[PDB]
Amino acid sequence: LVPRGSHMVGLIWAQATSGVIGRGGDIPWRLPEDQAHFREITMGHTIVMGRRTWDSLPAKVRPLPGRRNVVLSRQADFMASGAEVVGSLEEALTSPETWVIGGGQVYALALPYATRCEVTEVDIGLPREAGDALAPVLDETWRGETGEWRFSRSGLRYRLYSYHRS
Ligand SMILES: NC(=O)c1ccc[n+]([C@@H]2O[C@H](COP(=O)([O-])OP(=O)(O)OC[C@H]3O[C@@H](n4cnc5c(N)ncnc54)[C@H](OP(=O)(O)O)[C@@H]3O)[C@@H](O)[C@H]2O)c1
Ligand SMILES: CCc1nc(N)nc(N)c1OCCCOc1ccccc1CCC(=O)O
Repeated sequence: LVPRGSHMVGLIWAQATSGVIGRGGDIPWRLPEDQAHFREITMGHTIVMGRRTWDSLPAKVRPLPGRRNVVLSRQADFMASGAEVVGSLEEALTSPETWVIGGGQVYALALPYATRCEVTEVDIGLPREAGDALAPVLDETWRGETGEWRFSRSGLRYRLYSYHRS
């Protein structure tokens, strides 16, 4: 689907229905169903994340296994064992296909370059609070399909969106 001379940038995230994606250095829900989805989309690929998202990764999956982990930071001395640290968005997006995997800051920055968004919406009414990381806002140029609600094993509802643009 992607010619090898191109540079497809895609964003992938999970959000509460309020747009909250992050809080207290973590994701404020647990959803193995979403974890599986995230892996299906990103496995084998270059993935790009902000330094705080690197910090947020559970120790057991830092770096995220089976993927080329790229961490954006302005700290030259940052230690991200098993990953590479780059100081600019430009050096981060050199692969023919890249998945930007968080967090709020990096989604916001990368969106203008992006032509795919893979979104999980969790049916949880978490009000927005000072300091929360939020999902980026998609304008009218985006289009795609909204999947049906499904219950997770725990009875938490979720659904998937698959957006793209030209
Ligand atoms: N629900 C989801 O899908 C999802 C996914 C991922 C993360 N999260 C959550 O989101 C939160 C983190 O998001 P966040 O917005 O706070 O932080 P972030 O985007 O992960 O990372 C921010 C950092 O990235 C670096 N950075 C940003 N722009 C840069 C640029 N142009 N060049 C170089 N470096 C740059 C800076 O690091 P330095 O400060 O080191 O310079 C900055 O502090 C956490 O709560 C996490 O759990 C949620
Ligand atoms: C699974 C959370 C998640 N879900 C979606 N749809 N997009 C993300 N960018 C995302 O965040 C990716 C970074 C945080 O990753 C995790 C956070 C908690 C548990 C497991 C994982 C990823 C597990 C893995 O991919 O090996």
